[PDB]
Amino acid sequence: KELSFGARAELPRIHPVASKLLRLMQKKETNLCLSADVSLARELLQLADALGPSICMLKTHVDILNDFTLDVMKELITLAKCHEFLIFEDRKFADIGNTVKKQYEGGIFKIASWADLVNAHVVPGSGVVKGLQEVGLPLHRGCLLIAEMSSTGSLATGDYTRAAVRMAEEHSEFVVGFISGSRVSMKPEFLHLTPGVQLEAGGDNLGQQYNSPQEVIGKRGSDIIIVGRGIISAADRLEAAEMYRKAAWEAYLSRLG
Amino acid sequence: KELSFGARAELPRIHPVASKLLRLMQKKETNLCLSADVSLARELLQLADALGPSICMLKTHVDILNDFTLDVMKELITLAKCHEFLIFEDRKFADIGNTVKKQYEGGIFKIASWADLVNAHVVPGSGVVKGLQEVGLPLHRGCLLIAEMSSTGSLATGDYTRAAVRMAEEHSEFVVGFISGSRVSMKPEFLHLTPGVQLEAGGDNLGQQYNSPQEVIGKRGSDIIIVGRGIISAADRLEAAEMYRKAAWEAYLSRLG
Ligand SMILES: *c1cc(=O)[nH]c(=O)n1[C@@H]1O[C@H](COP(=O)(O)O)[C@@H](O)[C@H]1O
Ligand SMILES: *c1cc(=O)[nH]c(=O)n1[C@@H]1O[C@H](COP(=O)(O)O)[C@@H](O)[C@H]1O
Repeated sequence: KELSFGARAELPRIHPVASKLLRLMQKKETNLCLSADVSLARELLQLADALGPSICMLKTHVDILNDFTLDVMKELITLAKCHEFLIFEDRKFADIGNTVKKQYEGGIFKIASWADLVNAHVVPGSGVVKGLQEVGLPLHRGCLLIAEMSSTGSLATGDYTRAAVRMAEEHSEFVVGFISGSRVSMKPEFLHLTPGVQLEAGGDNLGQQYNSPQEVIGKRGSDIIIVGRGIISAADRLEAAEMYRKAAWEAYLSRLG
Repeated sequence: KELSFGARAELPRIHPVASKLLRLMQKKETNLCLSADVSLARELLQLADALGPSICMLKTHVDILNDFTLDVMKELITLAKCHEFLIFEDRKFADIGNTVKKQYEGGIFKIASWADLVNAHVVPGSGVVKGLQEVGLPLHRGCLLIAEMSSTGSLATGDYTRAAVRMAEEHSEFVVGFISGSRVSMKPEFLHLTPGVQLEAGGDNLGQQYNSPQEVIGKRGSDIIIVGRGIISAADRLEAAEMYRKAAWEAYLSRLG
């Protein structure tokens, strides 16, 4: 039956990145991942600073930052360490192994130098995980596999989802869990991170679908909610982040018994 | 009955980007897309200039360029216009509509500002295309959908592939074709581009698989071969590009009549 985050952090087969994450989740009482979908470095950093105490993780799309530099990432690393959260680059790699290795290590972004976690789609087959790990393992990084998507018409279903779970099991030295809408694996060493979350049900006008923290954490058995616009679009993002943190945490407690 | 590229360029439902490409393929007698997988701007520009005459298209991975600036891309466009090839950014978009829109238009890369073509995975559902098209249509761009992949263990098969074809047909305003290992649609308005191509049998150690141009174009019915390492790793890249051009071109002619 259901183990606490602190207990999972001590599971035998647990990745040190997952263990570090589960520990600060337990310590800070948050299972909220902020999706910091903004185009300005000054806004990203002011969000990370102010909301840092409320979150276990900050999720970035650096390819959307109009003023990206590696110095912005350095300041973000300082905030992650000071407020205690992980940095997750939402790169959604979906290319052959030979290419994703360079996209993760190199270019302008040098994602691997600053991101604790990245994610990958499984559509290319396991070579995508093998390419990323050749870079990630040396650097003690973790990866999430996209077993399910939140958007209308997603093909990440059935046999596809099963393939994701299988691939994660075969590369558990590097893969720490899933992007999914539910619990897709019974193994408690794996983390389940769920995007497509807002307090009000609904969606956007480009196929995003939203479910509540209570539905996702409490009934669907996921671990962490990933929240973008639900927080970002509020006048007071701190208040918003706290609302989401409390909903996700209490749903987690109430799942625990 | 198969139409020539020049005849296809004139089909009533042809996309202007597809038309421009078909015309120059006929005019230059090339159906080779160079995959310019290099890490330096001068290397990209050098290959583009030297091999421009031999190719219909130059496929880029900007996110692997150590010294990207929009100035490099201006220089690239100059070569494209001079030697007459299309620029294809192999970004392989794989996220929700709202995000991809920003990844296509914005950030440091401003992909839509310079890429005649991009491609997208269909796994997120059709919102991925709707988001891209919001930026792509005003800028007169085209998109390819990834219907099949060249790598081992690929999940882009069966109903996934059929979903890709369906999505393309329903967004023909913007979608001009497929990344696939074979012909996936009988509609001659759609282009088929095939990566995983080398003259000799084999693969790499991260799940890539190679098939020959005669196999891919002649027997499987694709239009364009995408070749990276088979050209880039050769001592004489000009002679290597010419060998692939002549192979793909003859295979096309044989299939024709
Ligand atoms: C990625 C995968 C997925 O299945 N669903 C997603 O929404 N995403 C990314 O998560 C963020 C959600 O933001 P919001 O809808 O809460 O604003 C977003 O960054 C998207 O790229
Ligand atoms: C993308 C999709 C796919 O199914 N197969 C692919 O190989 N790619 C991309 O195409 C290029 C292949 O290069 P090479 O193996 O000929 O060197 C590469 O850029 C890869 O990202």
